[PDB]
Amino acid sequence: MIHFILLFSRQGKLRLQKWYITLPDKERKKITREIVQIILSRGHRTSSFVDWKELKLVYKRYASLYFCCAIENQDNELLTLEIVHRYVELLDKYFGNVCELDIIFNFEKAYFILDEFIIGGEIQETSKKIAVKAIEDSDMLQ
Amino acid sequence: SASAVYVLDLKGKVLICRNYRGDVDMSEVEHFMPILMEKEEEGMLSPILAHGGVRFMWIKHNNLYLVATSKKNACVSLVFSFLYKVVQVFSEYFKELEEESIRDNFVIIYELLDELMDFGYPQTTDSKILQEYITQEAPRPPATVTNAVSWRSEGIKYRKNEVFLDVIEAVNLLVSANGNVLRSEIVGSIKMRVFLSGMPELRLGLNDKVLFDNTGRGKSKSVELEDVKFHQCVRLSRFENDRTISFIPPDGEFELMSYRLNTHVKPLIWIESVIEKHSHSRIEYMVKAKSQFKRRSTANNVEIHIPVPNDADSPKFKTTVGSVKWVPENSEIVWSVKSFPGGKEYLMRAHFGLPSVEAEDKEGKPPISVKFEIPYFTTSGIQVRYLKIIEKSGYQALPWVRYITQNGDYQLRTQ
Amino acid sequence: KGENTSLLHP
Amino acid sequence: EIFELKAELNSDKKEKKKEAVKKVIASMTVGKDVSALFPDVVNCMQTDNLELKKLVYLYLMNYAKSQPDMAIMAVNTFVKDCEDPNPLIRALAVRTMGCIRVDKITEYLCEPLRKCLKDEDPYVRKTAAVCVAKLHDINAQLVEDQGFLDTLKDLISDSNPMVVANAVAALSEIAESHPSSNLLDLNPQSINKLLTALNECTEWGQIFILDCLANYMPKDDREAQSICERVTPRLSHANSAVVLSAVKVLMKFMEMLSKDLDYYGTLLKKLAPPLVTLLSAEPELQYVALRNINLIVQKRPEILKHEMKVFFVKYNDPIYVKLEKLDIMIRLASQANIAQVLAELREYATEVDVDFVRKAVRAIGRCAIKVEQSAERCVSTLLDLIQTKVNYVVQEAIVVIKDIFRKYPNKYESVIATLCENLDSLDEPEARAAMIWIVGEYAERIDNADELLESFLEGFHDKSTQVQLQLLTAIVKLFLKKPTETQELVQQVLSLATQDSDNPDLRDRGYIYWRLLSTDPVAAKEVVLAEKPLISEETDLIEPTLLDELICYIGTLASVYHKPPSAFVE
Amino acid sequence: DRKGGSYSQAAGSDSAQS
Amino acid sequence: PIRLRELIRTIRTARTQAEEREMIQKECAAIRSSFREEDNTYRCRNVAKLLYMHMLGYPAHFGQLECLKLIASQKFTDKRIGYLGAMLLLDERQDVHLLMTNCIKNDLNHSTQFVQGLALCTLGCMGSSEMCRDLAGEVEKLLKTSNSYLRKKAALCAVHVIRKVPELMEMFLPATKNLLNEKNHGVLHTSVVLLTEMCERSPDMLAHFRKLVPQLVRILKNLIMSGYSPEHDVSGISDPFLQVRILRLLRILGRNDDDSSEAMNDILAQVATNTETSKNVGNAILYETVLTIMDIKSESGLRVLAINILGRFLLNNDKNIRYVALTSLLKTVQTDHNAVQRHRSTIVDCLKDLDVSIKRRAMELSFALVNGNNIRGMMKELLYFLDSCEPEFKADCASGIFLAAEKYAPSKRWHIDTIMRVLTTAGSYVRDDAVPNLIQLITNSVEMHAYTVQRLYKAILGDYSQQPLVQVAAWCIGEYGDLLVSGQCEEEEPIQVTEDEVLDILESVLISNMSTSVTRGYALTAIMKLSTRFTCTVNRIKKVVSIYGSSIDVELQQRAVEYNALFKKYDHMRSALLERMPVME
Repeated sequence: MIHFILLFSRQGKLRLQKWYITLPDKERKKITREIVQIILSRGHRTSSFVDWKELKLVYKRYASLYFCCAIENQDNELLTLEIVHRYVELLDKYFGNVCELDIIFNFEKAYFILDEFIIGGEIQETSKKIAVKAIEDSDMLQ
Repeated sequence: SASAVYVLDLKGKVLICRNYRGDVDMSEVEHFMPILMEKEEEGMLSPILAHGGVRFMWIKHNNLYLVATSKKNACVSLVFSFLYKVVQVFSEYFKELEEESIRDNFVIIYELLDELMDFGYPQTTDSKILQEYITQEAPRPPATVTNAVSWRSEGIKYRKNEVFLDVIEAVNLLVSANGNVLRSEIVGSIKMRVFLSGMPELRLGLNDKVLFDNTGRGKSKSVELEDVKFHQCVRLSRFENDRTISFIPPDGEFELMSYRLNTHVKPLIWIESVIEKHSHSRIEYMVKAKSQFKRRSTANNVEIHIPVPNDADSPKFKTTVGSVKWVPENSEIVWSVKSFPGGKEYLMRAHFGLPSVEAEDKEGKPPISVKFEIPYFTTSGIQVRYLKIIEKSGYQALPWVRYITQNGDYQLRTQ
Repeated sequence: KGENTSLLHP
Repeated sequence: EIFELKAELNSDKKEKKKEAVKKVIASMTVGKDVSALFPDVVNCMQTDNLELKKLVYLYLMNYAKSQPDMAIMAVNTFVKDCEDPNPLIRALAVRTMGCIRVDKITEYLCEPLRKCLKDEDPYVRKTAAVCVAKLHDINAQLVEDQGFLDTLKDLISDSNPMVVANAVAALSEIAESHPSSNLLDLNPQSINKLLTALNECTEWGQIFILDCLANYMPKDDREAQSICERVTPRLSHANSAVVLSAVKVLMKFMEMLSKDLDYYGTLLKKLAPPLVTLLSAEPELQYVALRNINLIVQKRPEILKHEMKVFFVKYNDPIYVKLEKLDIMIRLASQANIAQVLAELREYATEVDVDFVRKAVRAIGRCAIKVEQSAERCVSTLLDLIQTKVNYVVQEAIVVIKDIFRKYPNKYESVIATLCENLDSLDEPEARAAMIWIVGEYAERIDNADELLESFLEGFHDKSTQVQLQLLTAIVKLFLKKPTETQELVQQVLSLATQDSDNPDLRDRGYIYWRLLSTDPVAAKEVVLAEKPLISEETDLIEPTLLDELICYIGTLASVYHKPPSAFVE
Repeated sequence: DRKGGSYSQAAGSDSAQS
Repeated sequence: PIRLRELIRTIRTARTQAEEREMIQKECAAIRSSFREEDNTYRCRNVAKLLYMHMLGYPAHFGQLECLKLIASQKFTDKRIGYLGAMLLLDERQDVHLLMTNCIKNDLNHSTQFVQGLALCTLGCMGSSEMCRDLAGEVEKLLKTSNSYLRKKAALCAVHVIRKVPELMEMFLPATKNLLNEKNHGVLHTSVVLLTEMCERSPDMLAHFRKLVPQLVRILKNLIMSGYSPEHDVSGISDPFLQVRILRLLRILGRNDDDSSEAMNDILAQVATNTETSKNVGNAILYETVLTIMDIKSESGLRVLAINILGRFLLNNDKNIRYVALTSLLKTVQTDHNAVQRHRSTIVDCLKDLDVSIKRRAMELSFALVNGNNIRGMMKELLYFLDSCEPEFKADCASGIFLAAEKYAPSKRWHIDTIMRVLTTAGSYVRDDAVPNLIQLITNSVEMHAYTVQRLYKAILGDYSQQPLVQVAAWCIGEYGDLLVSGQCEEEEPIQVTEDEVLDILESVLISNMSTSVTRGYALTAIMKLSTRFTCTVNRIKKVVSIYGSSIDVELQQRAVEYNALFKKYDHMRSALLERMPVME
């Protein structure tokens, strides 16, 4: 299960955040700042995997904005990367040429998609079209 | 002993750099930003940084920090004075201090930086004098810099000889939450805008307590200034000998003298405020302002800042005179009064809501600050006696001066 | 800018 | 881009040359490595317009160390420009020659420097004085061979007070790096001549003129009296550094003045208003002023004895100034202003800065320790702060109470009952250990000392080494004082710290305590529960040798950091 | 007129002190 | 009611941090004013603005009751906004989620599939220790339904409840029975995840869940055979998440049984060679299969295939592939330890790699691969790595070296020399906690004391700023002063120890400013013990103890006072309690 997911920009600004662990607000902010500093203080050949606080912090950003995750040391590492790629593809398909500008303005849609896709740090739908159809049906309800 | 004077920005980019000694590599500026971020995030941030054996002592400007790298045991006071002089020169030359002029006025900025300091030792700091040798829109340097008088360019001619003075008062009061005033200091400010023909030698004369005692008139209203700081034009020896304030006024507005003495009188405004803040239910602001100043004086633009709750919403104000508005940006009640006659009494009754959920952390009690500014009122009682304007050619001067009384560090501690 | 670029460019 | 810029710079049109120079300057300032085009701009150097000459000189100075080989094509241009009729052009050429960090270029610049040393133009003289110092810093041997020391010495005794100040500053900089051999010191006549031009020096020249006197050591009171009389007018300067320099000079000269004469009293009386004025400087200079006051406070504390109201920290004061304000108040704290200090500390304890709160607590504790007349007031303030129910404030109050009890525990038995139930659940090692030590040493006014130690014995084997040692000491003291209610407690502590305790120091202490208990419990009362001597408080006053040396280094980095100049320079 | 107090003319010296 | 896009543009228009804070406060003032009026029309915009401000770093404590009120509302947009606010700004420690239980129960029986799904997702994301107690009955009701879109949500809610309440797993056993035949991939994945969570929580359901191993094997075989599918097929791999879940379940099942391992042996063998690892999904599947094979009692051929796959992946230039291979090798350290020695060169080379994670994995593999025969050979490599290690890896390397020396040290003399070298080179990197372990190890060894004492004396005179090394040297001096100096009662020939340098060193350490109050205490204890251990320098440490009895430290002052009292009143009884402490494991 993913302990937390944080979408942070290259400049350090965070565009998305979803933590599955009940932590204090000050503690959560400190953890986010430390993760941003570590990711921002990492090269392009770091393997996209960091063992921070006994958590497999996987960083894989496909654009200026980077992506982060917190997976416990009990599952495979490539699974997190595959899940991140699938989520990015689903968001791009739902939005259509998703860029950084649409992420800030359309944060609610991204949060709804993440909730409908991953719940409690675990996956909810393995397919990529069923989740999109469900999201579209929920949005069309008004 | 600065090694390289550089101008940074809010994003860490160095707007402009000017090495003076070259003993420090230009790449050390990159570590200044992470060091400043670490110091600020840990509470150890200071204007004087230190990148190993190189010290980065600089101040924060309006938009960028003027950081000057140094490696040896250079005088920090000298570096601060040079930075202040550079800021003043930039303000005099450029009406705004922002990144818009740094990237647009580099042609004159580089020349000014090169001419001002050589080898880490500044030589010229007068904006008026420097404007005759470095321009953004070059002849030989003026003889004023070479001559002793480097603050009054010779040959200045005007149709009229009018000098405008400004006796600005700064009423600073530090009143504790118990109702007693701890720090009550009034700092005089004699700012004059001299506009005459030639190079007159002004002979300032006031009713100083020391001067009256020396002359034998130590029985009338005499100003007892604990600290008197004359400008560069004022001769220190003349003042030290027999309290003779003789100096050549500059061309323009400048600070000639700045008196600073303690005040033992009652506050001009007495503020009686109460906080009937219910436990997450409501709040009451029984603020009453009593003017202890003379009735003949009116405090123009009275602004008594009352710090209200940060999370307070839906507030109601029941005042008597003056418009009261709550600014969410500042999180306080702005008791704005246009005209406040002396001896007036304004009563206010605030009432605002509070959320049921308590705040996560304490916010503190900011002090209540009043912004009273009553012109034509000299609290210290110091009055200008004479101004000896002497010129070799010979002319009849028409000096002018005005007394302005305002509130300086007049903060009131909250309960 | 660098923000208007697509996350994956597909 | 690069080719187009090179073509524009290699053109015969001045309108394109100026634009190319501006673009090159902007690219270098914009962060573009334009050092590859240094040879191209070398040809377009001898220009009549001063606007392009300055930019070319700046580019060469910024591109001198990068391409020293390509800089060999500028010596002739510099020599030609060193004779221009315009003083500005000559000054710019002299400044550019000294700014070029080229080993093979400074050798040929000796002749232009010698020619411009005796320049009639004061700007030319100042430029030559600066260039001589720059060359000496770059190459001391070359400067010594050129014989510029004699010319620099004669500069101070000439006209042009700005040029004289510049020459004095250059000589001081050269002697600063010199090994003190062949110093440029002057007799009283030179000091009088410098003082004569001191009143005509500029704002920057005043510092240079006053720095020379910082090295001269007066030998007679008459000379010291004259120096003090001449430096007295410097206290009325609008410049903050000038006032600080004058104060430092007066402090240095006071080492030879006689306190019997009235000159010392007049100097002391005329210095407090200067300190008050300097305390109202900019926030950046506030830290420097506080450091200077702290350095001078430990030497002559009788000057600012009555300056206490101005030491109060303002609401908008910076953190670096707020922290120094507490230290200044503690240094100037006395029984006369004890109530004011306590009131200020009470107001400073209601803020939200954890570091500020800790600093205020430490200052209050130091003031209480220094002055025993306000011990009761400090104890009451600490009790009120503890009752304030603040975790950090509670830890600070516990630490302050523990520190006070070790120093003045004779009349500290009236607060043990209040501290008996003061939310002992705090896990701060600095507060829990202090509370345990207070309970062990003050286990007489608390009837439930054994019960309180029971809660702290649950995790004694894994709490901490210092905490475990303090708990063991408290248990031993309780057993020695009252062994009826702590007979089994002592045995349990010995078993837990001797069998289940793997700490070497802790294990040794437990074994020693067990041996003492099993050898002579009666002797343990006179051995363990003995009357310790008076605790020697850590004096905050600096050593007299460092204070005398720190007196000469005033306004520099060695004074702000409170460290010797050789312990911080690299 | 002018806010902050109208400007007033200043004397030349202490005529009562010679 | 300002729009979300307008608020985002206004926030982006702020440049300075103070200006951004002022704009945020200005917006929050209007938001609070609208909330205090009980606004219900533009409540969604206010909720979105508050959520954006909270995400941007502004407090949102006052906006807690509004989210609860909007949760029990009827508008779909308002309900979604309330659910988002509860998921973001609501947590177990908030203490305001207790009232949300009634709203969740009311929305749990809602006919709409979106409101109920949103409520279930919110409950799963913000499950509390008490909310699941009053919501367990409703969760089980939805788990037995035939709604494919709700089956996954019910499984996730049950898994979250089991994680929060491990004692509630008994109510889920009869609900998940006969649920492995779901056609939908999401339902099957949720069922597999729930079964794995139940197996990992308690072992009582392992026997009940071990009977379905043939069904899981058949499902995995069918998924592998059906390699083409429009949905769940990414990069040529069909249902990578389902395959990963199946591999994890197979690894977690039958790890200590032969029937379970034998049943899934054919599937593991087929997947170990019939999988394409060109893409990242294939590499992840291969790594999961290798981990499952290593964690289960598989056949020798499966182990050989896993070893070959790990060796092939170790040479991959991809940083992620190298990290996965290092993690697999570290996991398969105890199991197949003999076959792991073939990658010693790769492990050594990985320490010099430019990847922090790769370097850490290589160091961990080297530490875990240290045996009783390669310890001497690997000691030089470990020392070289520690000497040229990163600042954050020096302490970890020293700790690993100390652990390896204490575990499989070839000899006491070699182990002692290695520990001394680590202490001398570690400096400020050795943790203070290792000091008690080193002291215990020194006390246990009673055969090598003269050489160790001489080495400690030599290494302590040169430097004293190392707190752990200084403490170790002080403890060694206090324990073996009688052996460090032999026959030093009076003046003798010039030797390394003269009975006076040790006292001067101890006094300097006690009075040195580089003391943390722990090394000073050890030095004081050593000085006190040297009164009986050493008799040549007598009546000299008593003056220092008396002078040191007025120290600022309360504990140090008490120790000095006790030492002075013992020296001045119990001179004959001083040696009666200076016996050597017992040595234990």
